[PDB]
Amino acid sequence: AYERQYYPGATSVAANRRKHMSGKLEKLREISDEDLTAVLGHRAPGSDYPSTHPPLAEMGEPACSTRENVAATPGAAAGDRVRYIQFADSMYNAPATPYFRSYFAAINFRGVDPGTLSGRQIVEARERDMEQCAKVQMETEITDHALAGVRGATVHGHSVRLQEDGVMFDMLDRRRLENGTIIMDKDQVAIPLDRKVDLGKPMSSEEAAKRTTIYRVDNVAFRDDAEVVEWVHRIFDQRTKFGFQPK
Amino acid sequence: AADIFSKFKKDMEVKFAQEFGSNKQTGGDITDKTAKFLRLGPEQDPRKVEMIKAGKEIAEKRGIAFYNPMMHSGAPLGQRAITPYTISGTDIVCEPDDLHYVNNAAMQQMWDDIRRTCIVGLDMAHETLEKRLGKEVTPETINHYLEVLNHAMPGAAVVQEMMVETHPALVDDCYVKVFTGDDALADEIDKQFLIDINKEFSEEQAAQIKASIGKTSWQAIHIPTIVSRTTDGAQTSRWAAMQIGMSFISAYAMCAGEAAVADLSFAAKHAALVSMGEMLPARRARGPNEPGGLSFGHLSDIVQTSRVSEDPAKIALEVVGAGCMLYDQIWLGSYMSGGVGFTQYATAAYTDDILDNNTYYDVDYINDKYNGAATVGKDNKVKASLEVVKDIATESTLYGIETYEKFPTALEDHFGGSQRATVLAAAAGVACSLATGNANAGLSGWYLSMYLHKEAWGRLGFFGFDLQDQCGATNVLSYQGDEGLPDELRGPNYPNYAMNVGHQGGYAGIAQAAHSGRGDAFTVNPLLKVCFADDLLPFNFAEPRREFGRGAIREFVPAGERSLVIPA
Amino acid sequence: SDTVDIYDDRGKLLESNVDIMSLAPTRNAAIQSIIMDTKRSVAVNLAGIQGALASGKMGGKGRQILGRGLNYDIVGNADAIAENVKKLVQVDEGDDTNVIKVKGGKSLLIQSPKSRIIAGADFMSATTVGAAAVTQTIMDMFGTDPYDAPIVKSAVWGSYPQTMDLMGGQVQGILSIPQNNEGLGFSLRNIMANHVAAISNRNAMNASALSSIYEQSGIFEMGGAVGMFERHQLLGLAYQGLNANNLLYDIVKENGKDGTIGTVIESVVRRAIEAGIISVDKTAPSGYNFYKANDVPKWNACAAVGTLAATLVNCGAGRAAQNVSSTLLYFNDILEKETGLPGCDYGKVEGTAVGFSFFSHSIYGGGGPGVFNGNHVVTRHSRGFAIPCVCAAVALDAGTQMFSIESTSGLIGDVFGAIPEFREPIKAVAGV
Amino acid sequence: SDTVDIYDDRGKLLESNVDIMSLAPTRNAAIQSIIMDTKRSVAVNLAGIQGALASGKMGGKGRQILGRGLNYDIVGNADAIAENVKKLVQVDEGDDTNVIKVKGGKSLLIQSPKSRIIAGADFMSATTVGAAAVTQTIMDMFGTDPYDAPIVKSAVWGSYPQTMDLMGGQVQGILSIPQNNEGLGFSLRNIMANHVAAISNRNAMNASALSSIYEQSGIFEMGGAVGMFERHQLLGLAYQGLNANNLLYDIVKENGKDGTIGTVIESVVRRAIEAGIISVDKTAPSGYNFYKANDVPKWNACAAVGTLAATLVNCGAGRAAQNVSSTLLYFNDILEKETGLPGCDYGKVEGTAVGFSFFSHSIYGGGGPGVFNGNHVVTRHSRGFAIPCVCAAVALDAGTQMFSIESTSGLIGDVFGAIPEFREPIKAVAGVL
Ligand code: F43
Ligand SMILES: C[C@@H](OP(=O)(O)O)[C@H](NC(=O)CCCCCCS)C(=O)O
Ligand SMILES: C[C@@H](OP(=O)(O)O)[C@H](NC(=O)CCCCCCS)C(=O)O
Ligand SMILES: O=S(=O)(O)CCS
Repeated sequence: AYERQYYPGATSVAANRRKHMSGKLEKLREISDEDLTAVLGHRAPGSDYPSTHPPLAEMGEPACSTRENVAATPGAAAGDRVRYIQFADSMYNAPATPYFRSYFAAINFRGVDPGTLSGRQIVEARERDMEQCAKVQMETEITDHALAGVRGATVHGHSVRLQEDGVMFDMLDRRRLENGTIIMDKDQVAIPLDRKVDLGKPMSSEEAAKRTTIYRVDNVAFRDDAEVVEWVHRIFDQRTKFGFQPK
Repeated sequence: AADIFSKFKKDMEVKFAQEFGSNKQTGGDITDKTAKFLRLGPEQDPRKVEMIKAGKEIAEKRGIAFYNPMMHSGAPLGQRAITPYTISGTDIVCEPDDLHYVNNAAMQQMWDDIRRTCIVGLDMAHETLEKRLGKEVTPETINHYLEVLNHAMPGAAVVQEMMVETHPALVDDCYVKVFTGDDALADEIDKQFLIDINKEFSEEQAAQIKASIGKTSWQAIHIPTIVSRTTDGAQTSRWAAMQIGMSFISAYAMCAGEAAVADLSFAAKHAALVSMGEMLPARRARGPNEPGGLSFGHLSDIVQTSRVSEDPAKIALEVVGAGCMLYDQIWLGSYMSGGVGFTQYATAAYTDDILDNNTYYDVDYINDKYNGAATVGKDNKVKASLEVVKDIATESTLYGIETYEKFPTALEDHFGGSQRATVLAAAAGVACSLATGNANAGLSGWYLSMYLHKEAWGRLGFFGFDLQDQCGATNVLSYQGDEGLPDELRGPNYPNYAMNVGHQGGYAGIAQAAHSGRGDAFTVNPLLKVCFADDLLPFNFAEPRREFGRGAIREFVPAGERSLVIPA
Repeated sequence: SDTVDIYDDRGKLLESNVDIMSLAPTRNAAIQSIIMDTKRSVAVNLAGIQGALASGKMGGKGRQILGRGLNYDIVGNADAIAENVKKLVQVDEGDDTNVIKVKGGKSLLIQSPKSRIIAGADFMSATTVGAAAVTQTIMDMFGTDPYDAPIVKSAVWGSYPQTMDLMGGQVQGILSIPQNNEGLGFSLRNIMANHVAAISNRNAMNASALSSIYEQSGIFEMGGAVGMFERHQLLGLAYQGLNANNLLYDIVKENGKDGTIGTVIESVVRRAIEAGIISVDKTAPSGYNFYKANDVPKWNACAAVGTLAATLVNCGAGRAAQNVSSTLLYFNDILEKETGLPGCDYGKVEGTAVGFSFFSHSIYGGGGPGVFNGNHVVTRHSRGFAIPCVCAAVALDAGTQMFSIESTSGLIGDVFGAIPEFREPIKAVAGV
Repeated sequence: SDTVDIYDDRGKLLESNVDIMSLAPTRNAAIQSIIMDTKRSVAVNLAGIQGALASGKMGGKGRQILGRGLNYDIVGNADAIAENVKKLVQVDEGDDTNVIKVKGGKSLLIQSPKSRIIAGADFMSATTVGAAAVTQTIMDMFGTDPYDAPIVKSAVWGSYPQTMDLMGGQVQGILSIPQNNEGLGFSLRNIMANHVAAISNRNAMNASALSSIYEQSGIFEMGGAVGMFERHQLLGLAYQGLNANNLLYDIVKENGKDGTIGTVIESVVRRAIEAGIISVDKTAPSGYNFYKANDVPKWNACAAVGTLAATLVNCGAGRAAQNVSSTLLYFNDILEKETGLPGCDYGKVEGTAVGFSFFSHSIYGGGGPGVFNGNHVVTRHSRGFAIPCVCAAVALDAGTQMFSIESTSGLIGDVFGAIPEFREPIKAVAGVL
């Protein structure tokens, strides 16, 4: 029986990376089912999930061992559309970094299609399955809602200087600090919501620095986590050697 | 190095801490992590205002919708500050839009000057005249041939009666010069036709070129830009061959169309032709002399900085700039896609002295740790190894990352992860090439940078940025058929490289760096190095980055315009 | 001497103690039979020809030649046409020529005798002779006037020879045309993922099996399996492609109910340690164990199996083809971070998956997983270890794609899916 | 059905009563052996690799990578290299892999086992496996450091894969690469005439014989010999290519001393009338006889023989290759004007010859006769009846060409010219080797 170790390193950043990868994330706030559906913007809150094809139980499936041995998710079974949740995360110590959101999704959720980019990270999945993953990302420490933002388009901000109130720039102003709490009053493609969503009080810069999976020279320097630099060196060496001759 | 670091900081001050147009960025500390975003929209930028006005008027005039910033989702461009770019190594401050290739005649002309150029040997042609016709080829007959050729090449007649011809005013950029590794012949060539290798290159570099090509003679042909623009790259070698054939017929009193002429044709079109680049496979089908066929070594040799500078980093950096512009803005950003395209994917590597800062830091690090290995020399280089690559590339990348982190202005500047990846990896790769004299050690450094970058920030580039970078380290020293290749011979059609921005210009700089560190005359082809050692070409290939700046400020005069035949 | 036991798609033992060298495209009779049949066979759309003749719609998208209509009952004469086509396609009486009426006369399977492939440099004789046979047959059967001959010809051949292919024609094979090859030895890699899934009848592991056979036949023709690289590629073919030792099947099964890309990594690393293929090289201060591969080609094969197993689990759970691009990326990326060992193909599956993800989620090109193939600029880079997963992923899709199997490969699946060795390739290679 | 007697290049009977169907590429074992050997074989220039390694001159015209020199004695270790290359190229112990040292170790013949062609879609495995075997062998033998591996690789492979071919590499075969095909079924047509003449050892009729085998194998793969067109092409192959009934040899011999393109026409028409292949159809007022062909494919074969016979006579007289383009044009042009019957390939040999003449006498492209092939845009047009004459013409040239056999095809002649079935293809087909 193999116990996964996930990631090297012995700093707070490496420890936080293992927390994200293993899905051991502290719940910090609550979002209702309807508010989650509202911010995602794929259907009216509380409405039935639209479908892209009939339920598996209705149309039937080919009989092969994989379909028999691999259980379809509730979203696949229902024939849901594949929809998404996408985040931008500030490089100024947002808890999340793009690759580690994707690892979080790949390791802890079934039937997911994560994508990593510098300014955006996305999980595509059958809509109801996606909402399960979305809820954890919205509620737990993997997201600070000042330093991050749910953005399905026009994502610019991850590398831009922070606003003086500690909130990451949004071209389309979907969420901001109001009375010491983060309010989101548009969905992730910036269509105004009927009801604004309280995404809770932001982390202090101090707490963000402790919870972040990003290295920075003025918090926890990458150079100082020798194990992770060595890991890179070992992967590099081995890839180079085995490309010449796999021995 | 200190001077470049000061230049980088000045760039950040100009870009972020003093107003550009009406963006109201009237002050600030370039190390500050925070900023105020004014939500001014596109009107903060005078070029954008000009574009909006033109878009409105043209839409009204032509009767169908056109440029309109309000069609942008959510809000128009410029909700944060629209800020300028300074061309690296210069004080030329540019409107961002003026660096889009469509808006920049210098950028378009650099490509036209490459596209409309090929090199054709003379020796085979002369052997043909000697063997088949019994003709005696002398300096006199060659000089007469060259004057006939420089009449014929732009599109003028030498044999038939009742010919129409191209208007000289439309094709004034078309000409043919010659060069030769035979010093005795070079002394006899009418100087108006000669690219003098002994004059244009240092004694060491001239020796390398002449030893490489031997006592052989070559034509540097540049066909009309207006023709290149009407047609394509594959036009070039055909155009050159037609008028070479006509000029041999006329100058040597051959039958105007005999069997021996066909040998001159095959010599000019195939046997003694050197193209800028070769054809591309079906999915990206293109004939010769298109950007995808242009090997990284060939671009390094078209760029003339190696001839006029003794600074190996400067030489590499000019090639990076030229390559990022051509390969990303015109090739990948237009030929292979289009639209708004990839201006700033490229500008990150030739503006605001950020790449230069990382690179010159590396040079000092290498010189300090490796007994001046980054200074010009062939016998002061470090043996390429995994150890040396890991040392230099890791140090390079850590410094570059720390600079982005200590200067939030630099991070906002290169806002895309791909831009930062290109800069960090280019510096690391160029550094490894400089220290080792091994271009593929440079490639290894490039890929190691990407790997360190990814783990440092938990992000790298865009969705498909590191297809080649994850295939990268393992394919550097592979000798498998479609994997192995020296970087000098690699290019945009090397399978891993065939798609994605942010790389090809860097690889060209890495190829160049391996040879500039050695003081080599060329990176892979002396024929191209000499061909473009010529100030008559409209684009100054010795200063490609600065040329882009001259284009931005509308002081670059291109060839190929049609105002002569256009109404008032 | 590396041997494996071959298990089928349902995890049942087929053959024990098979030398992996006997599985080489260059030695294996079943694989060579699949290659020969792929080379020598084409589908002809008889209903398409009939419609093209009547309407003038031939030669490409939007094309119609007005005023030249020919009303020939092609489909109603399908049996007589098949018979005459066989007479023209065959080289000797009673040879291995096979012309079969498909879908109630709407199409034909035309299998040239192997003599046409033996006497040819490549595989285009199947297309040219097939098209010529059909063209001559229609000309004779319906008594076409010579001045209408061009119309009958292009109903079959489309815009060839103005185009390099039979654009807007009615003849298709599993392969493309040789000129579409990106590299040397790439012909058998230019097979659309939707084609393979169609032929497999949407059986995921048989799709990845057949794809593996094509891909490795390509790598062999590329000269990418010479010397030490032969064992390297054959371990991959055996384990990832042919379910060697039931490893693929067992890993999928134990992760099938609740498994993710992440749990498949646990299965792969646990089994690799159990088999002695990898062991701890060094333990860091944090407790992190850096591993070393004791058999590098075998470790690569473990990673290859894991990549496909993760695809079957993750695409299987979603019943969605698109999950394959991220699966190939993150299985290998996360595997490297778990172990300190390089992923499958030493980064090249991960790399292929990075661009493959991009070009299946962006504006720039590509498309859904089904349009990709080993000759595609996006997905060529890995040495045969990525595309088999794509074929399996497409087979598992329950209906999320615009460019589905039916959309791109309906004719191919109908014409070629009935060939036993094609539909059951693991059993074919095992010798049943 | 149709039978012919096969005569060799010296006009001697080899086999009688040969059914022309047995001569089909799709049925004939000897032709299939020639095709297989052509597919599975490449030449490697060991001297070239050694020079490239030392100088860095690799990857194409003008290319040199400075400062990366490797001094390996490739030629001096040619036998050991050949041994190890065979071990890497072979598939089964004791199979039909063949690796031979040629030119005192300056080059190798690498013949892959048939299994690589059987398991392959086309023919490039001979090149890629051959190059891979040489690359691996040099890497091992000379202990190349991994950071020098790219230099060893490109010494062999040139600019591949930046280029689609091994540009500036040291591996060549008789064929090209598949992507150079203009049409479908054209791979065996992409063989330059100089190659065939080199392999034939400048034997005119064996050059045209081998070319006919390649060309008609191409026409067959093009699907241009289906149904009635099979007899049509095989009559051409038998008569023009394989000297059926000694007609080609006899027509050349009786026109050899003093004959011209014009007198060859007299021979062709006289013999066609004697054989009953053509008859007077109608006589015009002037007395001019309009002929009719009683057997159209046979008449075409007569015109095909006449075209090659005229080439052998006209190019032979001048010992000059260039005469072939006008010979193909005017033999058929004048034949039509003599008889009122269509020339060979019903105008297409004449047509091919019109453009071929132009593109071997002008500024626009082409070259001397030796650069052309059945896949060349200029000379593809006739169904295999033109290029065999070009190969014979090149074989007869005494030294008028810049792009001679030695210039373009020296390695090919050295490496492939000693293969018995290649140098004596008529004897191969008659089964008398
Ligand atoms: C719509 C896509 C999907 C796709 O296939 N391509 C896009 C868009 C495309 C469009 C954007 C033009 C427009 O606004 O209409 C163009 C210009 C290509 C074109 N059609 O001309 C482009 N990308 Ni993109 N794109 C770019 C970038 C990026 C970076 C931006 C990150 C950030 O924080 O701002 C991210 C990827 C990443 O996160 O790494 C990105 C994504 C995307 N890129 C996401 C949209 C993301 C969003 O919603 O904002 N680009 C860059 O990082 C720099 C270069 C820049 C390109 C323009 C230029 O080079 O000047 C542009 C290049
Ligand atoms: C993949 C391929 O597209 P297709 O899948 O064939 O449609 C290819 N495009 C590109 O590679 C475009 C690359 C430049 C734009 C993206 C840059 S990161 C091409 O058009 O030939
Ligand atoms: C024959 C071929 O030339 P090559 O033999 O390949 O050099 C071809 N030229 C042409 O067909 C040129 C045609 C236009 C000029 C002559 C018009 S009659 C080409 O360049 O691809
Ligand atoms: O967002 S994507 O990475 O697909 C395109 C970047 S320009």
